[PDB]
Amino acid sequence: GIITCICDLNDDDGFTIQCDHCNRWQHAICYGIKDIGMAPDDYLCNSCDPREVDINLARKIQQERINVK
Amino acid sequence: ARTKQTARKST
Ligand code: NA
Ligand SMILES: [Zn+2]
Ligand SMILES: [Zn+2]
Repeated sequence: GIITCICDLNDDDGFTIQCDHCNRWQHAICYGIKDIGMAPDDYLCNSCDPREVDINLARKIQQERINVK
Repeated sequence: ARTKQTARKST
């Protein structure tokens, strides 16, 4: 149950997805996965498989969640 | 993939 995500704000945001390889968890929204339906059969985090992904946007979304708690 | 999702509701 470790969250390791591209936002570097690794607390539970309520919707996480588990990397198939390293078994660490990411925030689905940081990876553009808005709901369960957007999650593919196979899934690897950005550490296990570098991808094009908007890291600044991920940080912005998560930092905003934290800032308005 | 394997997912965890928490739903918060109020009735
Ligand atoms: Na990836
Ligand atoms: Zn994240
Ligand atoms: Zn991984």
